Amino acid sequence: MDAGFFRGTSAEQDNRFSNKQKKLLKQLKFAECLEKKVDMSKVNLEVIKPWITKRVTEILGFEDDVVIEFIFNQLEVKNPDSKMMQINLTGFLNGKNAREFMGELWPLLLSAQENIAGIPSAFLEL
Amino acid sequence: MNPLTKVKLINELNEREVQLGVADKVSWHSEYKDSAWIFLGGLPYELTEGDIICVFSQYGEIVNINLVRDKKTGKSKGFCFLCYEDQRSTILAVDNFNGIKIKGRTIRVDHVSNYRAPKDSEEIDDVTRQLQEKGCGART
Amino acid sequence: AEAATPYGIESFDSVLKPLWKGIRQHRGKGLAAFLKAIGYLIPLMDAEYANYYTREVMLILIREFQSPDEEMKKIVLKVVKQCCGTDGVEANYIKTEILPPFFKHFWQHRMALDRRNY
Amino acid sequence: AKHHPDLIFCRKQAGVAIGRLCEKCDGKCVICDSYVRPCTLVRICDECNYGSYQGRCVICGGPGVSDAYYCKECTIQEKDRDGCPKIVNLGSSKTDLFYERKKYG
Amino acid sequence: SLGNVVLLLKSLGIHDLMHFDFLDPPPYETLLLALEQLYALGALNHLGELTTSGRKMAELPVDPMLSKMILASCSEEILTVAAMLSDNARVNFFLPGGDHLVLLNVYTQWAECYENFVQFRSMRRARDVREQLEGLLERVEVGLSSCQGDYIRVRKAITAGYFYHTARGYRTVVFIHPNSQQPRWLLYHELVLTTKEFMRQVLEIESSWLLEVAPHYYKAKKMPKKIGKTREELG
Amino acid sequence: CRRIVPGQFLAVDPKGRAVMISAIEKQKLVYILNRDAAARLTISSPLEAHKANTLVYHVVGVDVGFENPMFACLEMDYEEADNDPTGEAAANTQQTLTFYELDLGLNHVVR
Ligand SMILES: [Zn+2]
Ligand SMILES: [Zn+2]
Ligand SMILES: [Zn+2]
Repeated sequence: MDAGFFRGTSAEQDNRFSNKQKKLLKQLKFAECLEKKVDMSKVNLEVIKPWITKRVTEILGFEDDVVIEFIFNQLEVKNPDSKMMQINLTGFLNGKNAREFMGELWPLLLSAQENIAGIPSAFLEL
Repeated sequence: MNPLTKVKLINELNEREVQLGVADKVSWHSEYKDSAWIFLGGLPYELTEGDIICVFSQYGEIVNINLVRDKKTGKSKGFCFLCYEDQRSTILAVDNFNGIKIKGRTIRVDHVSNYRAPKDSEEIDDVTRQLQEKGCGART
Repeated sequence: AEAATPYGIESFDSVLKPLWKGIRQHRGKGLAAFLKAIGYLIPLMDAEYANYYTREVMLILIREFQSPDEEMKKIVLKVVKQCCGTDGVEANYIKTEILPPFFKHFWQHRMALDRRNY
Repeated sequence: AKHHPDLIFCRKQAGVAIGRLCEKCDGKCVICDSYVRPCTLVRICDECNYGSYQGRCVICGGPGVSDAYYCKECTIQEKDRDGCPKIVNLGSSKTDLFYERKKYG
Repeated sequence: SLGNVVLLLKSLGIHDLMHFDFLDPPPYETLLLALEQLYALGALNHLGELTTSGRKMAELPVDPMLSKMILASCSEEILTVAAMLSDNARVNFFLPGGDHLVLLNVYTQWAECYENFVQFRSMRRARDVREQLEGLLERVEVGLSSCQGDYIRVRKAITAGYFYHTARGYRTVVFIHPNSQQPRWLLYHELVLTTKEFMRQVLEIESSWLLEVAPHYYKAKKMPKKIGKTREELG
Repeated sequence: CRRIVPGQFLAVDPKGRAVMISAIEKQKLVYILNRDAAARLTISSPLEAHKANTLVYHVVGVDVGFENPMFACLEMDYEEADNDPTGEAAANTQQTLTFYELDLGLNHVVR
């Protein structure tokens, strides 16, 4: 047998543990606006990227390209799940920085999809 | 596949032989009985050929040495071929010297079959010509 | 490619070109890994392309039967089996050109001592 | 098994692979572990006969020597419909036995 | 080839090509093939009478299959490619898997040679070659038109005009020249030998597309890999 | 006649390469049908497409030529509606048409 057969149980098989993703979707306090749905085809991404890079870089106190690219990779799907993104960032950032971070990245993407150009308002200004 | 696993694979070849109780007439080394050439690999680059001969002489008398070197710079690639005067010294050296450490680096010593000598078409050096045609050896 | 047998040939179309280029180009320690990968990709692929790739990789394996390098021997036994499954090899070709160096270089006493090689 | 509470079944969607039983497990039911009255043939899910594992024992995992069945009582209760019945974890009992013999021997 | 020779003779009003007087009359089989080559380009009817298409091509000093393909097919860009049809720097204007496309950006950037590894002679003639073909199109009311996509526009022309040259190395319905994986069908300008069969200046083309254009001349499936189990094998 | 066990809706691929059986909600299964060399029908293991909290009104197989088999559906998601005490989310949730593609290369069904 090239590996062992036994590799541990998956979460669909094993009832001894509760679903930690659902449990965190209950008890973390999420930001006010994350329920609005986002379409990423209507959003221009590479203009969004330098702000994220800068935002994560100053929160972290250094630059972590794995956290950067992780955030970018989560935004590649058509409808990005915002609550899972705040959960998945809570480990790296404070969990208070993650809430603020989504609280500014998310209305920015909303402003971007309302535009025709793909560009949010504060970036059209400047 | 890392070189250290090659060093371990030759050693496990020997330990496995001991566990099974194989006789020396049918040992793995008996496939290389015809040749008296052994590959040494993983050497430190600081070692010169006097060092190699100085150490591998514990098991017999070295007839020829081929520490292969870079063509442009001349520095050592790290591997060389040694010919012993006795063929049985190859058995002794592959068993005893495989995986020892010299300057903090483990080396692998394995039997080499049908070793083919370098052609003297190049006139790059003279001492190499002397080594090829005549080679190191005691003179009466 | 081992895990996906026999599916995904269309997913692996993107890497067939650098893999091939490396097998023709590289010599040395890269060749063992690249040759392993191409040997697993051969059963995934359909008969027309399999008959192509098996012939040239058969020519590489004939050259590599000589090689006194342990990873190369572990690789080319497997790849011999994988190219022997396809129908693009001929029985005459195998017993004329694979078979004598195969039984001269692989049926040895040191091959029988390691369990994976055995 | 019914004797080990910490063992866990695969329960994925079973397929066309037939599950088999090693000499030790021959003649017993995969669910309730009985020796009598075999009613239906066991099917295992695709992942569980992947590769080298093709044809091993359903209940323990050893070389399989005959086909596995469900008994009549597990058929009537429709226990044969829950999924792949391959056991996916060794459990405490198997592991303890190994370390105990190895300590001694 | 006798193909264009026929379109020039049948223009002259010669109703018998068998007994016409030449000093050394050509093979009768080469005539029948040439007569058959103008057939499938729709330059003639079934009984050998000229069509509106065949009468038009004779105004072009071209091989009729090529001219026909261009006309049928991108008119400004066919005017570009067909004129041309009569490795580092190569890469920039050379799109992968095609030769007309490579030629396309060749001329297009010419009016936009030494440093690009191109010949000022070949292009200066092609500049005049394209010049004269335009005068011949306008004269007889061949419309000047452009399409949104050139690759789509040019691919169709090659399939039509040159259809007699298509390969499934490859097999004609031959090996590639040193000139240039999903694609299995090709269209090619010219054929040549040195030690082998060589295919020159080629363009990828689906088998299905060719059938739609030339049904008479030409007169992928997703299937599951694994065979499953029958009822007997299951228990 | 269970609520989640398939059997209610049944759709076949118009070329005849797959069949798809689904329950009223959250459970679908595709079977790949084939012919062996003795011209006998062979069946595969089921490929599953499951989507929780989701109602199916009808499922029909789409006539794509010899591409990967498609199946079309009249789905609806009741997940949001059971969490709105005001009852608005029941009112303005809407039915979707979703297309499932059976990727015969990768042996799996993708929504
Ligand atoms: Zn068992
Ligand atoms: Zn039972
Ligand atoms: Zn299973």
